[PDB]
Amino acid sequence: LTNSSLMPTLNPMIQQLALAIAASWQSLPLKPYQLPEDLGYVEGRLEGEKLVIENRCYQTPQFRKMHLELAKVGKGLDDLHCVMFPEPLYGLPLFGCDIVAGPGGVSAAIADLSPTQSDRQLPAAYQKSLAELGQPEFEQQRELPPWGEIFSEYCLFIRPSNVTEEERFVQRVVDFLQIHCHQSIVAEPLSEAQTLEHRQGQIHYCQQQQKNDKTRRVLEKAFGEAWAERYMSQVLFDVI
Ligand SMILES: C=CC1=C(C)/C(=C/c2[nH]c(/C=C3N=C(/C=C4\NC(=O)C(C)=C4C=C)C(C)=C\3CCC(=O)O)c(CCC(=O)O)c2C)NC1=O
Repeated sequence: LTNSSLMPTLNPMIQQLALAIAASWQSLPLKPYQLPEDLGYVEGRLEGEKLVIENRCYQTPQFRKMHLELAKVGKGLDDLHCVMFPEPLYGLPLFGCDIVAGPGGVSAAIADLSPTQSDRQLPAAYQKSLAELGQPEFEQQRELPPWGEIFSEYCLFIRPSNVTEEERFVQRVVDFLQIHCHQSIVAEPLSEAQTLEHRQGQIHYCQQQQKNDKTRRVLEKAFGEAWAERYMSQVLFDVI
């Protein structure tokens, strides 16, 4: 991320989370993942503010697509988006996070390891490791929208209230990533029927995430409806 144009000007929590995600991935057996049109940086404006986006995307045998996206709208909204999309053959959950900030601080911080099983449960080893982290305390919890039924019982959705909480959230993401990368070492290829189950779960996750009209509006204001639909369905939440 040394080379990032956006990083120097992003919200400090976002910066730390980008660094933590990059550090988690850094020594993995990474290969490039070409986004549509081999997208990297993109900017657009219509009648209002400009939206700037920086994309990074990789893959490994266990992760179909590892997407880290940074964005800024004019000087007023920052976003970090990340999803690690699993290879269904290994049945790992989906790591994701979305962090939205403005000049007044972080408004929204979401992170999860989301299920892909038909029973909507995380694998047993994830349940146990997550539980052992304890229930974090956060003073300003936010209720997920209906489409957020896709998220696990361990999902975080907060407005951080102070620096202590920002740090606690970052540390929880670090802990999620650590559990996830360890479980990916001990995962084995699954049966054809299980693979199919996990693929279904990932498809559903993406279809539900596409219902987030707050994200869609940011994209639309800078690029328009058609661009935004392409971006959400082909770049952010591609349905396998
Ligand atoms: C260009 C990309 C991009 C932008 C611009 C973006 C914006 C964005 N996401 C938001 C919410 C949100 N975002 C999520 C969740 C997620 N969203 C994800 O992309 C992932 C991976 C998760 C979860 C793992 C949820 C649950 C909300 C709240 C939606 C609501 O309040 O209705 C909001 C509202 C913030 C608030 O209410 O304080 C905005 C503006 N998200 C993006 O990804």
